[PDB]
Amino acid sequence: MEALVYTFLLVGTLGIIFFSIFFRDPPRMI
Amino acid sequence: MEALVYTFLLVGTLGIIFFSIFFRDPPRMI
Amino acid sequence: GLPWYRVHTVVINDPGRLISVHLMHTALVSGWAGSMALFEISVFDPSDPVLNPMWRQGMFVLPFMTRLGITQSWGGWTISGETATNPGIWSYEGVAAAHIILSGALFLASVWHWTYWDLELFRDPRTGKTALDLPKIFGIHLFLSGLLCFGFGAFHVTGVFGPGIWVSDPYGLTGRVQPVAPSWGADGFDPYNPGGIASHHIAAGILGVLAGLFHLCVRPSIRLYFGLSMGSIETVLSSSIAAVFWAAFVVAGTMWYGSAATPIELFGPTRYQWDQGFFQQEIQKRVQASLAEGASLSDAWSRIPEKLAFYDYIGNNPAKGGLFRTGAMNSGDGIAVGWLGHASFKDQEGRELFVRRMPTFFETFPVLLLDKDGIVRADVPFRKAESKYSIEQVGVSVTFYGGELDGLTFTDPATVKKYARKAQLGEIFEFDRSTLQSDGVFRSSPRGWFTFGHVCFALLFFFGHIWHGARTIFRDVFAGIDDDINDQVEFGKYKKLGDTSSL
Amino acid sequence: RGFDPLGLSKPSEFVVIGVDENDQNAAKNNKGSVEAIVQATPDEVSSENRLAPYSEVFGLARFRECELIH
Amino acid sequence: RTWFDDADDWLRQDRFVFVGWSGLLLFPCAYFALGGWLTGTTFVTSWYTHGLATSYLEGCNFLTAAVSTPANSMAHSLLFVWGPEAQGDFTRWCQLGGLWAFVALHGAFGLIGFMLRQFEIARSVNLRPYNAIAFSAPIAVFVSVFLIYPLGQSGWFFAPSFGVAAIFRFILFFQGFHNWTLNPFHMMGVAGVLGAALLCAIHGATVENTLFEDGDGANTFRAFNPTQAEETYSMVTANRFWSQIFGVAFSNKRWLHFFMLLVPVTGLWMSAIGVVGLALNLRAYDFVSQEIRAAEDPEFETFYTKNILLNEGIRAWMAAQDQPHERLVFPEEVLPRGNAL
Amino acid sequence: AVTPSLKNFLGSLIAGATVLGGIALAITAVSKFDK
Amino acid sequence: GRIPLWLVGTEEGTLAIGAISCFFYGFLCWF
Amino acid sequence: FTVRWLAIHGIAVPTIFFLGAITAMQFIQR
Amino acid sequence: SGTFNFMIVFQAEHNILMHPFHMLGVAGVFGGSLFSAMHGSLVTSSLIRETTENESANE
Amino acid sequence: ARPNPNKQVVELNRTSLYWGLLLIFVLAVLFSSYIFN
Amino acid sequence: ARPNPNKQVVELNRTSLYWGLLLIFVLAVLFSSYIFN
Amino acid sequence: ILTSIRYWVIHSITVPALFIAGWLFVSTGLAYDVFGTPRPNEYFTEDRQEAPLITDRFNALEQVKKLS
Amino acid sequence: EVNIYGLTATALFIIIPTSFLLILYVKTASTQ
Amino acid sequence: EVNIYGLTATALFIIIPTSFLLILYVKTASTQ
Amino acid sequence: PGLVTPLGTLLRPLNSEAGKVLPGWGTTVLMAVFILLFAAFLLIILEIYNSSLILDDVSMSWET
Ligand code: CLA
Ligand code: CLA
Ligand SMILES: CCCCCCCCCCCCCCCCCC(=O)OC[C@H](CO[C@@H]1O[C@H](CO)[C@H](O)[C@H](O)[C@H]1O)OC(=O)CCCCCCCCCCCCCCCCC
Ligand SMILES: CCCCCCCCCCCCCCCC(=O)OC[C@H](COP(=O)(O)OC[C@@H](O)CO)OC(=O)CCCCCCCCCCCCCCC
Ligand SMILES: CCCCCCCCCCCCCCCC(=O)OC[C@H](COP(=O)(O)OC[C@@H](O)CO)OC(=O)CCCCCCCCCCCCCCC
Ligand SMILES: CC1=C(/C=C/C(C)=C/C=C/C(C)=C/C=C/C=C(C)/C=C/C=C(C)/C=C/C2=C(C)CCCC2(C)C)C(C)(C)CCC1
Ligand SMILES: CC1=C(/C=C/C(C)=C/C=C/C(C)=C/C=C/C=C(C)/C=C/C=C(C)/C=C/C2=C(C)CCCC2(C)C)C(C)(C)CCC1
Ligand SMILES: [Cl-]
Repeated sequence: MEALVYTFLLVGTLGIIFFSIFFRDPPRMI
Repeated sequence: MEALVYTFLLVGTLGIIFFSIFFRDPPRMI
Repeated sequence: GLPWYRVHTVVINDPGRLISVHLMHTALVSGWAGSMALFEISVFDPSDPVLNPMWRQGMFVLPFMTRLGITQSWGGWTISGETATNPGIWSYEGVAAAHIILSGALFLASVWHWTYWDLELFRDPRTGKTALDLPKIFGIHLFLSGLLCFGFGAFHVTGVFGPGIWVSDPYGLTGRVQPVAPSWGADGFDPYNPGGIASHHIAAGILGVLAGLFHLCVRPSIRLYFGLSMGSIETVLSSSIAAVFWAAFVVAGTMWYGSAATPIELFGPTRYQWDQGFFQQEIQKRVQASLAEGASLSDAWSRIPEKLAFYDYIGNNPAKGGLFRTGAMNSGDGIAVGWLGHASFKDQEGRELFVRRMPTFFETFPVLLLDKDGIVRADVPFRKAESKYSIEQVGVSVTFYGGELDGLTFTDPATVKKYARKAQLGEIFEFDRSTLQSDGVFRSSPRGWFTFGHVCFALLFFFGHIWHGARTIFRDVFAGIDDDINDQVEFGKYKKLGDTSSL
Repeated sequence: RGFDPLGLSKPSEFVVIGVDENDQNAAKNNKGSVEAIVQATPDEVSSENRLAPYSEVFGLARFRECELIH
Repeated sequence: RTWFDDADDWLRQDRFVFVGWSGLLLFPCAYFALGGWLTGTTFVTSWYTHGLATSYLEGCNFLTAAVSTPANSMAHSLLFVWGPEAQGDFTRWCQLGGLWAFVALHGAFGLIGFMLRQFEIARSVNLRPYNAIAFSAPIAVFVSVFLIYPLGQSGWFFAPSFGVAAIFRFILFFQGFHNWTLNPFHMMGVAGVLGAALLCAIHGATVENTLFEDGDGANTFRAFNPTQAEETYSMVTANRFWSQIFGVAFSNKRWLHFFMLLVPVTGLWMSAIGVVGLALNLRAYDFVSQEIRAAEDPEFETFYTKNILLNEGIRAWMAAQDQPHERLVFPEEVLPRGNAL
Repeated sequence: AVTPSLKNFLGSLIAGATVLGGIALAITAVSKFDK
Repeated sequence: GRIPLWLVGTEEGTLAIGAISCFFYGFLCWF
Repeated sequence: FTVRWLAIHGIAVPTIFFLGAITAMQFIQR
Repeated sequence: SGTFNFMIVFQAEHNILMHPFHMLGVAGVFGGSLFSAMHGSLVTSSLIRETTENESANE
Repeated sequence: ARPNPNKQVVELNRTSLYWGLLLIFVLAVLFSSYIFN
Repeated sequence: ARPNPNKQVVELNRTSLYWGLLLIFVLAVLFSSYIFN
Repeated sequence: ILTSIRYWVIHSITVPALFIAGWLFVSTGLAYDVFGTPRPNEYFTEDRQEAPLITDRFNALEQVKKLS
Repeated sequence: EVNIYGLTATALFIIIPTSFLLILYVKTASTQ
Repeated sequence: EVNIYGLTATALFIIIPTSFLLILYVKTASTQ
Repeated sequence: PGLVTPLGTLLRPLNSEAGKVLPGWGTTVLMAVFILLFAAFLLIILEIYNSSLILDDVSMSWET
């Protein structure tokens, strides 16, 4: 029961890592 | 336990009634 | 400024992003499949498949893997009870993990099209607009569906290269997974013949391949083209929702009425067997056949399997459930521990006073005692004042035959009324109302909940089909009438409603 | 030998109907176009595209090859 | 030009009635449902299936006449005139209750033909098809109570008969066997029906009451041009009225009539879903908590635990003459007596 | 090997075709009469 | 001229009231 | 003929038959 | 849950369904639902176009 | 065209806010007793 | 002045969105074992 | 709706013909045998003092004539 | 006995569409 | 015994500040 | 002037035939014949499954 909560939290942290890496705002110039 | 959930739901319905009556958008003219 | 209920209308005319959201939907469905498979493995108990089957536990997606032949896990246990040595790649956990890998792969496939949606396939090469050739797309998809249908029917069903499907004893004792011989005569339409399911897809995929190549080659008429608005896309959605809810009533009806697709050893019984009196008639015939040989009662009744006597019980009838009685039949009234045996109720003379079985509608049916003919000779009175036919006044004893409490006899009315109220239900089983903390009221089955979901969603897709069938045809007047509706709304002057053939 | 009860090798043209107004930014979208184009006089010239080279099926320049290979 | 052109010239020629491409369905497939209902109520008994003499020929009235359902032994057959239960013998087919299966399964296509005729005139006269999607809800109701409910429940016998005093038996059938009362889907249904009946009276007593001034006499019905570019009721005044009495009040008469469209069909669809759930015997019968508490503590006695103990009194009394194919005769001691009420 | 059920069945597939043919003939008898 | 529609409707109303009165009379003591 | 001719007759033609039947039922001398 | 225990016992003692006033009221509520849905259909089916097909039809 | 020519804006006014919140709480008040059972 | 002369606008960019969501899930991952105990 | 005088031969003569046909269709008792409904002494036979009970399905055409 | 899962289902069915409607309302009333 | 209160606390601590940040992000990215 | 892939070069004749639809009736009458045969097929299997059409090789005994 709580193992699913643990796994959901770890997978959600990894998903936010994924979206932060790839779907960021482009750092744009002048 | 569940009596507090019942009371919270009834009071929240009454609160949405209150905000719907008094904090509506003004029905404006032409 | 769009309303909230039409925010997906920005991808009516963006087909790469349409493919992206098709992929994301497919990934979410596969993710549910893998997660529900893993959760159901983690909840599932393989401890005794004789008295604790899959359908008592509320198990849902595992009797589909077991239906199509996945009969082994990585723990070494199997379904029928013994252990098998080699699990191979394809066990239950392997199927679940494969669906999780599909979910991730289709996620990463879904990202690419909406990142790069503006290629040159989705461009009409003649004149330079963004269209798509719907009859040829339909020919491709129908050809693919025919190929997969034919391959599934030829190889995986009949055991040519696949392992086969669950084909069971009709009396529900000795079912197993088997390669199926496809029958081509008139018995292929009897739905209790798995050879019909085998010979189905062989013809179905071939005819689908033929029709798919037909639509790849030929092109439709302008008459049907404007009559169905085949240049539009949403006519395909309106037709597809129609086909889907036509399929839904079929898969609900076969699930509810029972077929070769839904075995009783994977879904429990059906409700019609109860009021037809199926298992009771079979048990009494197989008892009288042994008693006519010369055998006695205590060794005649003690030859009936518990997996036969367990379906003679109203708690496994899936029509005694409840909408908000959540959970499973174990949490309903316990776990099947013991079978006490058949009970007989004898008066002061020796007549076997029968007990009237409970019908389906009646929640609290009162306890009567029939004779051999149908005349009531005793009862359990609701009112205790002027009772004439009470068991305390008559003196009905009970004798057991077979089961755990074999060779026993009771005369005390406080126990006779208890076993009368329990033998009203069917056969007598001793349960465990302590471990899973049951409440003693009955639940429903995965045969029931599937039927409920697939008739409710069928009835909702009916309305969705009516809405899209209206909104496909009425595209020009989608957001209001024009300013110049003519004087053709008169009664009798214009002798035709708007059409200009002969006024 | 002059064998067409069906006429599957006929030189018949194909009425071309344009795409409808599928731009839902504005009101009053419309439908297809009836007798619009000059109906695209069919040709059986073999192209270079590895998927569907002949660009039409109903023609002698496919059916001769299909009959010979079969 | 060809075929399917003069057949479109006619069937769309205008006359007093309007037959159309689906009027060709609607007028033949219906009107026999009406004739069969009238025939069964007037001439045709129900003595053999139920055990009830329910015809005009047998002394019944307009209230107590009903085309009756077949017996339970006719489990789920379609009950054709010809075939394995009647063999074309028309008298025996009428005796076996085949008229109900005629009228119901024949007017189920009448509803389809009527909604397609309603859908076809809305294409002929170029209007938006919102009149079509509203009539889907009584089609959902008709299917849910006359079609899906008898299929999954062992008989066409367990279906509401086409009558007036038989619909009442069906209502007490649900009240005493299923407890259809406690279904939240039925709460949705009564909310939709009764709120639509509210809002009809509200709109009717508002629009012609905040009416403008065009005529001379007090008869305000004579002061309406049907070809008019003005209004006929002061929207600003009715908005200020219902804003100062009730609080929230409408300001958009597009949304008003769309809300009048949206309420009762939402009620009837959300009742049809519950009738499906009742057809599968997933009834909203007794709970867990108050029952396990009331078995322990005797003096509890809520209206809930009185309704259950009353519905048992319904189900033990009415069944022995409602369904004789069970073949049960209760002794009087078995019945819930109440100690000499 | 035709059962009496199939015997009385095939007359219905006859009869429905006769009804639809009567519909089509009722169309042709007045439609091309008027036009 | 003709027989007027009000005089038609009066006679239709009387021929309806007579049939309904016979319906009540057969309702009271007949079956 | 006429569709109006048919809609006039074909509904009200069995009506007098049924009304005579109901009046004969009511004058059954039981 | 008390409303229905009023209604059922009222049917027991007074037989409300076999009463012609009550059938007139049933006709009242069902006709009211019919007329509300019918008028809200026949008015919404004739709205003069003033907006586009992307935004709300209520503007 | 590499930027999307169909980026469009959702719009939800205060009347619809009150309708949605009232719908969710009325659904909760109705079904909560049957969920808790 | 009856309309407010200090109506001002909140602003929260995508970088801060990712920081806030990562903070909430890392706090959850840390404290969840001690909460469930 | 007011255009009718038409004291017509086909119209005004055939209506009492249908009326007397519907009268005799009941008063001769033919309708009882046409639609099979029983007559006020034909409910209870001497061998069966109860409502009838249709038992089996496929032999109903042989069973109802026994129940008559 | 009260449900293990019932209060979680109640709280989720409260909070999720509420937040869904609040996002759209604040996005709408931001511009106007 | 597992904290049935604790799972509700976990779900609430997930969903509430998540929705709080999503409202502000969608309001921000609506304008630009 | 969009984006070019080798699949963009391959699958283009599949997305080429935009609008080449036949004048006249075409295969419409044959389509109607197949639709009537499919309706008769569904009527066959429906009456078999209801057992309003009893056959010889069809058991319907919940037994095989
Ligand atoms: C195969 C299924 C299917 C598909 C692909 C579509 C597709 C579409 N519908 Mg649609 N619809 C369907 C079924 C389907 N519908 C059904 C069954 C109904 C009847 C209830 C409707 C009723 C309907 C209406 C009334 C309208 C559409 C509209 C639309 C279009 C835009 C959708 C949009 O932005 O709404 C966005 C909607 C939401 C964001 C709300 C989602 C919230 C839901 C209710 C809760 C979540 C559901 C949950 C996940 C469980 C679902 C899983 C599974 C059981 C299905 C789009 C083409 C609109 C249209 O015509 O364009 C103008 C429109 O107005 N649909
Ligand atoms: C458009 C009108 C219409 C429609 C849709 C129906 C529909 C129906 N009727 Mg019905 N009926 C009608 C008019 C109609 N009726 C009329 C006018 C009468 C008065 C005579 C009746 C009298 C009647 C009775 C007495 C009974 C029905 C029954 C039925 C039901 C089952 C019928 C069945 O199994 O046949 C299936 C028929 C088909 C599948 C059609 C055959 C199509 C196949 C594919 C053959 C192809 C066409 C064929 C070749 C003919 C074409 C001619 C050719 C030369 C071109 C069905 C719902 C039965 C019922 O109520 O059930 C309880 C029943 O007992 N009908
Ligand atoms: C008007 C026309 C009328 C036509 C009427 C006849 C129609 C037939 C048309 C031809 C149909 C051919 C298929 C026949 C298969 C029979 C199936 C069957 O009997 O199952 C049964 C058979 C027998 O198989 C065995 O039967 C046993 C029976 O007890 C057991 O069940 C075994 O388990 C089972 O394996 O299954 C097969 O093995 C079929 C395998 C043969 C498949 C051949 C592969 C075809 C490859 C095509 C390659 C195309 C290349 C071109 C494409 C290039 C790509 C760009
Ligand atoms: C006429 C051809 C029709 C093919 C239809 C294929 C439809 C799609 C099927 C995909 C799912 C396969 C089902 C699982 C299949 C599966 O589970 O296999 C299982 C097996 C691998 O698992 P294992 O060897 O471990 O088997 C488990 C046991 O050994 C352990 O107990 O795979 C194989 O050995 C051969 C598989 C061949 C599969 C061929 C498909 C790939 C090539 C397809 C190319 C077709 C192009 C056709 C163009 C005309
Ligand atoms: C003087 C005291 C007497 C009145 C006090 C009570 C006032 C009741 C106020 C109702 C508030 C509902 C607000 C609806 C949300 C709202 O604000 O609607 C606002 C809406 C405004 O219409 P608009 O023209 O502004 O809409 C323009 C378009 O853009 C969108 O519609 O007004 C209505 O449509 C009236 C419908 C009232 C329907 C009321 C039915 C509610 C039933 C009760 C539900 C709660 C159950 C209570 C049990 C605990
Ligand atoms: C990326 C990637 C990965 C990962 C993956 C994953 C992990 C995913 C996820 C998965 C998942 C984990 C998913 C989930 C799913 C689920 C879902 C999607 C659900 C749904 C549900 C629903 C829809 C429901 C609704 C409702 C309610 C709420 C209840 C009752 C019933 C109803 C219907 C009403 C891998 C490893 C491969 C590697 C590579 C990369
Ligand atoms: C059965 C059958 C059939 C059918 C037939 C038909 C077609 C019939 C029709 C029938 C009809 C056609 C009927 C009708 C009825 C109705 C009536 C009989 C009426 C009555 C009425 C009255 C009596 C009056 C009332 C009222 C009004 C409204 C007015 C004022 C006054 C009052 C209120 C009283 C067939 C062979 C196909 C098949 C088989 C089965
Ligand atoms: Cl009470």
